[PDB]
Amino acid sequence: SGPSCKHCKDDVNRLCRVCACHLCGGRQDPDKQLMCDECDMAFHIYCLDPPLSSVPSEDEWYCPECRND
Amino acid sequence: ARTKQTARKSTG
Ligand SMILES: [Zn+2]
Ligand SMILES: [Zn+2]
Ligand SMILES: [Zn+2]
Repeated sequence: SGPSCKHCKDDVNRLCRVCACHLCGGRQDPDKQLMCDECDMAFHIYCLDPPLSSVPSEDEWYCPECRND
Repeated sequence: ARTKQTARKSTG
């Protein structure tokens, strides 16, 4: 098993798009950041002030675009 | 859901 980012691992301290929020790219709470498996990207689901009451672990979460497909 | 192996909160 290897780190999700092998290009900025040394610069993990710096912000990089490969391992950061897709839109803002900030890290307000990456632990609460969900990634879409079909698109493999992070979503503002956690960047928004209002947090989710519960986070699904067994059920993979898909971005609205996937469901709107 | 999927998360990154590296996170700001890391423990030994
Ligand atoms: Zn990175
Ligand atoms: Zn964001
Ligand atoms: Zn998606």
